Amino acid sequence: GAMNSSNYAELFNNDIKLFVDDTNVYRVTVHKTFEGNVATKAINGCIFTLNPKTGHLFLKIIHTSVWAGQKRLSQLAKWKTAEEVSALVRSLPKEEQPKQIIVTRKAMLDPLEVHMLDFPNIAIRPTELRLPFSAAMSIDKLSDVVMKATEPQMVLFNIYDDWLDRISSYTAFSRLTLLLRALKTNEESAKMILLSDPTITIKSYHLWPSFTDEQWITIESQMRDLILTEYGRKYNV
Amino acid sequence: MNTVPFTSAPIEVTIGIDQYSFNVKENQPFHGIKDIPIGHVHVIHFQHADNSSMRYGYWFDCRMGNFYIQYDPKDGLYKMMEERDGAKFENIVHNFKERQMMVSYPKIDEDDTWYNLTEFVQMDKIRKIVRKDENQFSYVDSSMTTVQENELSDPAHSLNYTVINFKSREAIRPGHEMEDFLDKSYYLNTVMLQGIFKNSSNYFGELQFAFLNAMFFGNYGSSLQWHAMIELICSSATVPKHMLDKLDEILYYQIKTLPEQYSDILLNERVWNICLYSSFQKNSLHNTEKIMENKYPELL
Ligand SMILES: COc1c(F)c(F)cc(C(=O)O)c1F
Repeated sequence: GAMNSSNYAELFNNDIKLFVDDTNVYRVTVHKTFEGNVATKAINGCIFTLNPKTGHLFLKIIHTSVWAGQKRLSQLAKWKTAEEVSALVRSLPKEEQPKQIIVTRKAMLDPLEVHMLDFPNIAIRPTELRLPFSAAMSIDKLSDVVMKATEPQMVLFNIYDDWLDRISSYTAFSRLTLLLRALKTNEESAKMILLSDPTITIKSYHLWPSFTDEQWITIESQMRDLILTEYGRKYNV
Repeated sequence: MNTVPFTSAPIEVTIGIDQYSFNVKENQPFHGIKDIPIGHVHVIHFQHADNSSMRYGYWFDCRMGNFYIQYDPKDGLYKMMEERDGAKFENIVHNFKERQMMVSYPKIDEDDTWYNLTEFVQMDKIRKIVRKDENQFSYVDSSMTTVQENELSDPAHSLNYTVINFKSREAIRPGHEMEDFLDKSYYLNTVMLQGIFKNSSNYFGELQFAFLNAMFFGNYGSSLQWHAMIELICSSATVPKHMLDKLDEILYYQIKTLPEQYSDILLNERVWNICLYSSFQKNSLHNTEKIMENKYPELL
C-alpha cells in the first residue's frame, strides 16, 4: 500500500525499489503575447528516478520537442513519464528490475500501472511522504545537463556522491532530503551555505561538495536552521 | 398466456413475479401464477418471512417447457421443476384455475415496463451466464459471486458475466496505453462488441440481466457488472449512434423501476456522475439524465 512514516526503513532494505518524481517533467514559463494574451513556453524537463538504497539516479531528460503539436500537456506528461519509466525497467537486466516503484504524486498511479501491465509482479505504490524531489533542478549539475540537452537523453548519476563509503543508506537519504528541502524552501540561502567556502570544492564526478564528516555536521545544522527560519516566516510562528 | 402452478405454500414468503410481488401466509391455499405473458423471459422470486436473507429465484421462459414450483422441506426452499408430461400439467392447471387458487399476472395493458427491462434478455444467454445445463430455467440468489469476484470460490455456482477490467492487457493495446485508457472505444467496439458479444443486442442483454439480478436479489456482483457495462460505453468516444439511443432508453426504465429506497446501495455515485456529467457521452443520455436528476439528485 501507501508508503509513510510507519514503514520508512523499508526504503533501505534489499528489495530493489525506485522513487519516481514527475514534477519537473513538463516545465513552462508563462508570458504575455503581443496582443496581450498569455502563453506558455516549454523548457527541457526531466524524470527523477532514484534508487534510495544505492543512490543511483536515472535522469531522463525530457526535451521540449516531445510536446510539439500535443494537447493537454500536463496530462500527457504523466503518461510520458510512465512510458519512460516502463522503458527504463524493460532496459534493465531482470535481476536489476525493481520489485516496487513508488510515485511521489498519486496522479502517476494509473499511468504507470497501465504502462507496467507487462510487469504484474512490480508493485506501484503511492506515498504519504512529502518528498522534496522537485528541487532536483536546484542541483547545478543536474539543471545544467537538462537545459543543455538538444535531444532526449538519459544521464546516470549517484545522488549520494561517495557518502555510502562512510554512512548508511538511511543516513544518506536523510541528508539528501534535508539538502533538497533546504534548496526547495530558500534556494538562494541554501546554495550560499553549500558554496560559501571557496576552499571546499565539488569533485568533477560529484554533485555536492567534498565536506569532511565534521563539516557535514555543520552544513546539516545550517540547513535545519534555514528550514526553521523560513517556516517561522511562512506561518508567523 | 402460460401458468406456473405451485404444489403448496408451506412457509410464509413474499413471492415476486417480474416487478410484482405478493405476500403468502404459511399454508395459505396458494397454487400458482396464471396469465404470464408469452414472449418474454420471466423471473419468479422468493423471500422467506422468517429469514429475510437470501432472496432467490428462477429465470424461465414458458415457451421452453411447463414449469411448476414445489417447496422442499429438506433444502428449505421453493424449487422450480419441469413437468415433461403435458396432459398431467394441463390437467393440474385446469383443476387449479377452476378452484381459483391462482393469482393473475397483473399486467396493465398500457404498460411496457417488463418488455422495456428485458428487451434484449434471452433465456439462452442467461443459461450461459448461469450454468446448470440439466435445467431449462436458471436459479440466482443474493449471495452468488461472479467469475470476476472469484478471481480477485465454488465455480459451479458462479455468475459467468463477461469480465471487464479497464486496467488489463485485454483493455489496453501495447503502444496505445494512454489512448486506450482515456478512450475505451477499441475495448468496447473491437474486443467486446465485435469479438465477445458479437453484437450490441447481446451486450445490452447482459447489461439488462445484470441490473435485474441486482434489483431483485440484491446481488452485488451483478450491480458491479451493470455499472461496468455502462461505464465502458460512456467512456468510449466512438459508439454507434443506435447504441447510445438504445442505452438511454434502457437505463431510463431501469432507473424508473428501481425502488426509491434502494438508491443508496444499487447506484454507484462515481459511475453515474462520470457517465452523465464528465464522460464522452455526457450529452447522449437525455432521458436517463432527466429522470436521475428529478428522482435521485442527492446521489449526484
Ligand atoms: C403443482 O403441483 C405439481 C405439478 F404441477 C406438477 F406438474 C407435478 C407435481 C409433482 O410433484 O409431480 C406437482 F405436485
